[PDB]
Amino acid sequence: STEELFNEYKLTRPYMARCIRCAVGSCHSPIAIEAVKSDGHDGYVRLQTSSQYGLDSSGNLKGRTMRYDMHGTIKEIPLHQVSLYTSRPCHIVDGHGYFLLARCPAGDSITMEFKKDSVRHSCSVPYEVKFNPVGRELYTHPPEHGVEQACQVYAHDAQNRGAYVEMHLPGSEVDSSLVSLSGSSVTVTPPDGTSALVECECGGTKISETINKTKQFSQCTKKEQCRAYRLQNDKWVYNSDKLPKAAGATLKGKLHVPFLLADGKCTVPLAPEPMITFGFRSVSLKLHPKNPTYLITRQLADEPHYTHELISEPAVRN
Amino acid sequence: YKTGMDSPAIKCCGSQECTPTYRPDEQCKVFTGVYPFMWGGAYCFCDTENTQVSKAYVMKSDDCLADHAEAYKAHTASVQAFLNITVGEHSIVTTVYV
Amino acid sequence: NECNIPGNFMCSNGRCIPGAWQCDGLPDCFDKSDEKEC
Amino acid sequence: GAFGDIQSRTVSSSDLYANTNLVLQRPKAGAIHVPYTQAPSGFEQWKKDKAPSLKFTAPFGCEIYTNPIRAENCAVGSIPLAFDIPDALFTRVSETPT
Amino acid sequence: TTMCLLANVTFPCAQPPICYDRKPAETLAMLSVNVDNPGYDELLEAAVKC
Ligand SMILES: [Ca+2]
Repeated sequence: STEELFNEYKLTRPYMARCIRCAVGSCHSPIAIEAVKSDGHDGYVRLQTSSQYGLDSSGNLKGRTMRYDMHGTIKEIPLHQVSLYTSRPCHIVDGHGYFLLARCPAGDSITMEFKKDSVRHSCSVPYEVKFNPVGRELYTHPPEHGVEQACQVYAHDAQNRGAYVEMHLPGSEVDSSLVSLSGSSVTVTPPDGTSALVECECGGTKISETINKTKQFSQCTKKEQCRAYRLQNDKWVYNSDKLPKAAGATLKGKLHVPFLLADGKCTVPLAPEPMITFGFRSVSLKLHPKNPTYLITRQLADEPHYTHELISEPAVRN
Repeated sequence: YKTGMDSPAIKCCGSQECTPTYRPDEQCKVFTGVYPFMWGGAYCFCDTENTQVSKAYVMKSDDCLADHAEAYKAHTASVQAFLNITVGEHSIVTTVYV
Repeated sequence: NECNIPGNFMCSNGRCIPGAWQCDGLPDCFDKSDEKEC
Repeated sequence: GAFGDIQSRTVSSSDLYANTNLVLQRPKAGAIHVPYTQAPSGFEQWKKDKAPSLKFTAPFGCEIYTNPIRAENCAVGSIPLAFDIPDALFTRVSETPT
Repeated sequence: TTMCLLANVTFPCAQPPICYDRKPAETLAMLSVNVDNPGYDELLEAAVKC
């Protein structure tokens, strides 16, 4: 029953947003990044991007795809062309809607990039990504063998749960490949099956909504004075701050978010066994930690005198 | 938390206003002297007297259900034991309250 | 059986692939156990 | 910036108190975004500090558990007992060895 | 039970009159006015499929 899950991001389209670090400078990117969440334990993060996943360029379902917005025309590539990295390369697991799930190492940035023919697209964001160990032994890469603590990692399926984001009317995405000059006037050519609207300032205050017609206007000489917007009544976007909004109550629905933080099981390491030397009312502890290990002691009386210590070197505690 | 942000309301050669919603910690401010850009060129034709409204509010995170901390108050406890009593080779195992 | 991570489907060999990869028209588990009963 | 900057009354209360020091900032000249500046998650900062649990620090060697909040096996105090024994259980002398 | 709205026609939320594969923007407008609804997920998964 995956088609019942995917059917709500069919109402939506990918968009372009402002990314601060692109391949050269500051650009408008089709793969812009809204938020990175890293609160699952063993290295799984969940990116909310400005692209869409698990859908094809039409609206139907293709398996491992990124769907993006390239200056209005929606394009697509396979998922194995898209790579992202924090410090080391991350590994993309799955995608659903505006959301992506990756297995990432710890780092102070996220950079997603894909490669078209001779254009390289990138988007680096200053979003901190952390790695959260489980248990009282602080590893950096999850181990090979040990025991199994309970944990909380981002679930890998796109099951509808009780958490939502809010969708809206896309506003007037302005264009300038529409407006062009005649030999003596200004010419607006809206695309087929799409209505534009034109605001100019060459007479007094001029404004028009045009449909499907190469519609010239007299008294406008230079095309710097006319802005040709674009309109799409269908096809929701996210409530982004990198997009402008429409006029009047703005709201069209809400969608569920995939890959929520669920309870699970995680494998944790097991420290080398301490070597215990006994004496008269005293206990010595030889400790050889492989990776840093909390020692926590307490006494079973009315004053516990608890001791809490991160130990990362070979140490003897009496 | 999760700082939610509404899209910027932009009017060309106009002036917006602040309409509140009484969302939690809902800040709103109106900025004048703005010449915004889209991907397909500039957004207004006016140099000045344009207006952009920022609106932000705090809502709680999507993972609030499985990752939250419960603040309680406790007083006047109640002790309860699982005894195993044998009186004259007749044994029971009963939760006694003490 | 059941995987340790909740969103995962368990293949024939015990390999846990994501649950949206079951019955997708693409073979991921050994002997296509993601493509047996669709 | 500390524990409880979000205060939702229950998990599904749909009315949360929030004091997160949110301040809106002026957008960069030529860009459509909503720039803010607020204090970080006090819940995360509580999780970074977190003096250890009562499972490891409790006096008398208690064993704190979760689903009912309870302690176990705290070796403190003493239980008195009252036995109201019927007279039928008292066997006579010569029906036992001596 | 829960009754959803497109007009003054309180239809059952499991039985919508329109679907997205028929109409591009009327379904989105029907979802627009019915956001404050406890049976919005029922209206949602019914309003996709015919
Ligand atoms: Ca498969």
